[PDB]
Amino acid sequence: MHLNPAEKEKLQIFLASELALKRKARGLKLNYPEAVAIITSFIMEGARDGKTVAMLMEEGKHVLTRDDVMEGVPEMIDDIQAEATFPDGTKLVTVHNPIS
Amino acid sequence: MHLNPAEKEKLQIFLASELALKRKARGLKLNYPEAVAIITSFIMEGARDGKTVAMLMEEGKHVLTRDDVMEGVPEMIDDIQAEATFPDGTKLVTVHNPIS
Amino acid sequence: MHLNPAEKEKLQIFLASELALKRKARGLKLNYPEAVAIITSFIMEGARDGKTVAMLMEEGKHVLTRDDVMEGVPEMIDDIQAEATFPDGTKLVTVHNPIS
Amino acid sequence: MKINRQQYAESYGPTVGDQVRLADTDLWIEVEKDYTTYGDEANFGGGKVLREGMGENGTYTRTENVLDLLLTNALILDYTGIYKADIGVKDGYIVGIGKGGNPDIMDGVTPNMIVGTATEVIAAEGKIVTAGGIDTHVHFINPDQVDVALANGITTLFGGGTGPAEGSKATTVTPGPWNIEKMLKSTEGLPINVGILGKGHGSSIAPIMEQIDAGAAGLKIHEDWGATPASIDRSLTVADEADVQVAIHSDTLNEAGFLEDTLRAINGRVIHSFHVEGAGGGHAPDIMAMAGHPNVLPSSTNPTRPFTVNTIDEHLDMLMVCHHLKQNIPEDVAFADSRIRPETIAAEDILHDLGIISMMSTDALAMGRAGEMVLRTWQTADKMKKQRGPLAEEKNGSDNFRAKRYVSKYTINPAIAQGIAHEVGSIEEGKFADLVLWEPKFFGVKADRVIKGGIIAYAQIGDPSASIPTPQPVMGRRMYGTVGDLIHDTNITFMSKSSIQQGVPAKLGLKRRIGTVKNCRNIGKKDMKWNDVTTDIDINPETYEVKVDGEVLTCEPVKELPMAQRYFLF
Amino acid sequence: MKINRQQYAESYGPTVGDQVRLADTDLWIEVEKDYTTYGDEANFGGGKVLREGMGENGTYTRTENVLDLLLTNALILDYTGIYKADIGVKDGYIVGIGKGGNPDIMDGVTPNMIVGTATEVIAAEGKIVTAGGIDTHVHFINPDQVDVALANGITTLFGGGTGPAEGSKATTVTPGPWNIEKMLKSTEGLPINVGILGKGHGSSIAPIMEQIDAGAAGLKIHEDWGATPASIDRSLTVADEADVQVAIHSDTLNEAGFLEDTLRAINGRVIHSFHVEGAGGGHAPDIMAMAGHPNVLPSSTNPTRPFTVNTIDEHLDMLMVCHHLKQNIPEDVAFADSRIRPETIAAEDILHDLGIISMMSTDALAMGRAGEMVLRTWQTADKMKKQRGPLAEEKNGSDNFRAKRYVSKYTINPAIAQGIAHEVGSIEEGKFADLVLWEPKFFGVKADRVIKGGIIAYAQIGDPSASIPTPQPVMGRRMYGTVGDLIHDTNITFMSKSSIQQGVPAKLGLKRRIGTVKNCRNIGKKDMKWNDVTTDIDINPETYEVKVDGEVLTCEPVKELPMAQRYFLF
Amino acid sequence: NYIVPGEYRVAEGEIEINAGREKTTIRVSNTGDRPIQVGSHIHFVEVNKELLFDRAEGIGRRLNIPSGTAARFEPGEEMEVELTELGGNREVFGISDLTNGSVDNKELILQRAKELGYKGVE
Ligand code: NI
Ligand code: NI
Ligand code: NI
Ligand code: NI
Ligand SMILES: [O-]
Ligand SMILES: [O-]
Repeated sequence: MHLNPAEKEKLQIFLASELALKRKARGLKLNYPEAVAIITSFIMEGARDGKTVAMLMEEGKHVLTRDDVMEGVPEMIDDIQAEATFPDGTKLVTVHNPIS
Repeated sequence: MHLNPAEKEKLQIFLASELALKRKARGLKLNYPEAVAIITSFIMEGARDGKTVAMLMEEGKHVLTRDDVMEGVPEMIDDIQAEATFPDGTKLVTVHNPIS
Repeated sequence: MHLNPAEKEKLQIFLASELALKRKARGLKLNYPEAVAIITSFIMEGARDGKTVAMLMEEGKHVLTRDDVMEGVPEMIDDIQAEATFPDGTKLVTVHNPIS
Repeated sequence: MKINRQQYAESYGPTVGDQVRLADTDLWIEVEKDYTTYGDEANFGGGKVLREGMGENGTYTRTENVLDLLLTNALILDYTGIYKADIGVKDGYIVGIGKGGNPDIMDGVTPNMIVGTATEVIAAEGKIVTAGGIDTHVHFINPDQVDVALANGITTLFGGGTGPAEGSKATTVTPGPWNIEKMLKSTEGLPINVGILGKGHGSSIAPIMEQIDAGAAGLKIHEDWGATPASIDRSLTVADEADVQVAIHSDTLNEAGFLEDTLRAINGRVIHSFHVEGAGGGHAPDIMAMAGHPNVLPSSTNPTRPFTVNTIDEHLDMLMVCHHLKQNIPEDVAFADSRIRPETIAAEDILHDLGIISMMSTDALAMGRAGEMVLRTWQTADKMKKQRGPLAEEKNGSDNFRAKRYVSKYTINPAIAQGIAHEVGSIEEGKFADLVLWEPKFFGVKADRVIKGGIIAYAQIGDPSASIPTPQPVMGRRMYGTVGDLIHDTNITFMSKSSIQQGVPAKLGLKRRIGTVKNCRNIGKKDMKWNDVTTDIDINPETYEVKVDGEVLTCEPVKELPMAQRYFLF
Repeated sequence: MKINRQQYAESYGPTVGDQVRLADTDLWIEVEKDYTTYGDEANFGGGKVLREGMGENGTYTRTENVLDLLLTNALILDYTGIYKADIGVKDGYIVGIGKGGNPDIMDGVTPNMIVGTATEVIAAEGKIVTAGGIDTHVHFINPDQVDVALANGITTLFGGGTGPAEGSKATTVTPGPWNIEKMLKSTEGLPINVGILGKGHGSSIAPIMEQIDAGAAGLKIHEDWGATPASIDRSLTVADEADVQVAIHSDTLNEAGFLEDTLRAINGRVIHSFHVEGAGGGHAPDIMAMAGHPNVLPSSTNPTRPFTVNTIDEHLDMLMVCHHLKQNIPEDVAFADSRIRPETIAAEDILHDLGIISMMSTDALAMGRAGEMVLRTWQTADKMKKQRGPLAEEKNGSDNFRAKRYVSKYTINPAIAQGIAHEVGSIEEGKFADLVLWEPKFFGVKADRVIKGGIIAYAQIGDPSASIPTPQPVMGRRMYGTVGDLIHDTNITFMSKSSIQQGVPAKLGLKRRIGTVKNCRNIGKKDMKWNDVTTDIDINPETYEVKVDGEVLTCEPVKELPMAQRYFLF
Repeated sequence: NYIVPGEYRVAEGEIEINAGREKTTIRVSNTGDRPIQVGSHIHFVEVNKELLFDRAEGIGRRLNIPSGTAARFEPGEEMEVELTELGGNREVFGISDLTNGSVDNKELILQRAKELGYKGVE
């Protein structure tokens, strides 16, 4: 596979996101690390899909809403940042105030 | 996400449990680490659900039965222990003789 | 669970394979590490199922075809090797030119 | 007052006549004797015996017959016996095997096994305790290989390599003075005992000998460097002068000679014959005949151990891919067919059972598995019991004779072969405290605790954030013996007498314990514990049939093994 | 007997006139010459050439023209040429490039490239071998950054920082004697070569100079510490006395001066201009005009490399979030718009292609990617070939001219700029054996093996529990060169002449090889290999249009790159 | 324009090995009952005693085959091989200890070969 250090670490994000999505599917309000994991994995999978940085800056604001998360979680998350390999190489995505 | 060392390690348990549940779904009798992973992940997800320690001490005895596991596995597992964050903080769950 | 070093590492392969299979399910042509992960996990799960080394040498050539992967990926993968615990202990599987 | 035997065994571990199943095998070991005094057993905890004025002596300073560590109630499995005892450690060495506690109030206390203020306690009740494994066929290719070896109870790695260089990927060789110096320095960070083999190749003495003076502990002759009559001869001349062992992987191709030519070059001198069955290398097809000779110390590597239904398919393909051989080139197919032989692999199982092959080893990362030497030893003993029956020598329905024959293959015999059995390889007074605790349900599969120089180096232990050490996930982890400067005191670098006399450790700044290699040149097959059989082995050049005492040695491959899918996640 | 060219290349790697594709790019390199003697190629394995009495000499001791290591059949890609040779290493240095083996029986053996008893072998047939990358813009923020750099073939890190302190998160600065001493000690555990930059700020000489005497290898001038005429002047006065390089990130804000004021403070003295395009920092909007001057050694950082459709959206947002700027404050938006300019980023691609920007660097963890300097160099060369065509200087349809121009940007040019090219930066006899092996399919993406001081430090290798090293999972792993005391011999700490003369290594107990920084003050743009062009660069203050020789430099951003989604899991 | 990452585009032509060296064809027989495989660079007179050939014709020579390849002799197999000349100093040390110096000492090489029972000393 020839995994580099970043590829190994970022598998962890996907896994945390899968864990969080199972918790959301059985009716739990998500916590801080759960919410961050879901939005982060969403950005990385969007880059893999070939979306633009601009598309993911918009979409990342609509992945989870206030009523998906515990009290205070929206205000704890000022922004989520992820780097992924786009068709044109690694780019940084910052999603501002992802949960309104 | 701000993962601490325990959060990083315990992702491994969830992953092993997902692996074991796929093996059980395609008709395999589970082995020792498979059985331990499934019951452990069940306890941690139960704490996340807001169950009590007493509820998980009871439920953990009914997750897998003799006919789910290979010969000798029930007698290899004297007890399974897991710590998780309950609504009232970290607690230890011990499930005694989980597979009769 | 009593995980040894190899058991811990090989959980990573299963995880990468799950990631790759989700990417394939939403219509992406797979890349080099994705393709290697899927075929590797297939071999390890086949050993767990109790298949023979000879059966997995044959099957591993039919898991992914040319039209599942990006241009050049078939020619980048000369062979995929995996060790797993068969009913008769650890064995090495080599799949030659898995994607024609 | 009397205690029934079930409750006694549950509290203190088994006693005389009790039997224990080894993992999920058919093999039973029986307690032969017990050093305890019934009612004065040592144990540690709340209201237990090892307390001040009671089983712990409160009078004596550490120097006064007090232990640094007592392992209580151990079931020892060793070439010397299968028996119940306390094990006392001091200054990193085994100083007493017997009964520990306080002579103030207890009967039968071994006089140098006082539990005092200075004494740590490990509870071994219900554990099997063995010597650490001695692996003498290690390729140093990937440092991640060390934890793999510790997890299966290996405590000494002998071999060679500089990491994933082609020379090291093929051969157990650290070549020349500079690569040897570099790997002695690397060894300062490896939490396991180590000895390094130089290149056993040359036609002049000086290029070979300068490796021994640089700090090599032995030599490896390998066909990939030219296993010629000259290289064999010069290596054994160096070894006889330097008192180190020579390992050989002979000329598979028979290019400069057949087996009888290699034996003539050896000329009755002592040599360690690696992977003697020959799948791992050697004169095609008859190399295994080496194991009959009195001057040969013969080892197997582990992937042929034992003979299974997947063995041949796996080996034939592995050999073809590793040698870049083509299925459509008839010379390549003929070579593979001459090297991978069900006839010699089947006979190798039986030669182990008969005590004609004396040793096991891994061939870690070159054609063998770093963490499966102990594992496959017991799988082999189990298969032989199923196919050949209890050996004639057995009594009480126990497998004690077979268990001592097999434990010797990866503990004391490799240590004797290498010239290091004064330090390691058995649970005896005066030897380094390299000890492995096993839960019987995991015996030979996953070590509970590995002690190196009297400090735990490696353990199966749980969540470091938990209230107690057992909650999930329980996995193999490096312990305090591996951390900081303690890695220096808990591990031995084995070196030649000449490199030690010439001050190589001081020149390189080595802080590890330095072990001396010695007494390797006037041993033979007769010195292999429980595995001392010499015999004429005949290998038919047409059919590859192996005969000993006019009888064909053959057995069937098995479809299933114990110590396999019950235990492993992959 | 004759071998067809396809089979020859498959067995021994390519020979004269053969071409190889670099990863999945359009770039082809062609073998210019070959040092071999056809039929006497060196190779290692069963029945192969490097065997005792054959291609391995069995006579000579290590001192007698014998190698510690031979890399066989390497395709070298270096500023000095693209050619086929064996590479001989001894005492951690490259001692011979030519033909290795045994003069007993082989023609054309380079006299100091004897394969003997002391020689390890690495097979480089079918590999591309380059010098280790020299990254001169490193923020020491997160120690996990070292493996990231090794995985993409970087072997030297020059920069500054104390970990994730704000000063270090913004600037390549280890400030003052105490922080420098602490980070020299930290460096003892980093498996990569290192040189540390002090703070290039002050109005008195002594506060700056005491950093050089403490063991700094250079200085960094950064606007966040005040890139004022005084700080520039004092730093260059210190550098001219101490013979170390000065890097500059100029006054973006034009607060104390415009570019012409910074150049007047520099006063014709040698300086390394970091991220010269200016997105990473510098006089808005015209900093890139620095790259035209004869006393400027100009580097790019990697996130602008090359110009892609996501570049501007990514940079504008990154700049706003990292500076806590608000989208609704017009001064903040004006600042961002003045700094992130498609006009200068597009021209930066072309200035690289023309040899006007001499160097690449990362800006690791401050505004750049630790593991993408090599990656983005080749993506840039590939984009320029697609948009501008083969350069005029090319022949045979090969991209050799472009490949030597681009490999120079991350190997020899940074080494020359820093005063360390006597030790590192190229595959030449007499230089430190920092070598990177690449499979051509992974060239510039993932290194196969990284050699540091003649021992493998880092490798893509598989399961440590397996019979062989290739089974999954194959991932980047630290090798024996990083373990124990060997980390000291395989890596260099670069330091000022004055700190070395004053005994700083002994005072701090540094065990690493100590490299001397020298010959940094009487070089210029003319000393940059293949990248020596001086010219008047005009940047229009209204439109940000870049002109060279009266011609607007512009190109389109690309939607896709090679060396991207075919290779990476995320 | 299909991209195979890292692919070769080899030039036209063929590579002549051991160019300008004398070639010699000889018949060689494996008189033993086990296979013998001989590498490209072993001094040919020093191969396995049970290979029968004119030992004098192996002196100062090796197989004219690609570097790193080998010739295989099954038990009882007789076949022709082509030899080329050793180069460099034309000295051989070690291997079977038949030469230990110049390959020009044919008389001494053959006397050692005959005493030790290398077949084919005429
Ligand atoms: Ni071998
Ligand atoms: Ni080996
Ligand atoms: Ni900057
Ligand atoms: Ni910077
Ligand atoms: O081996
Ligand atoms: O920067």
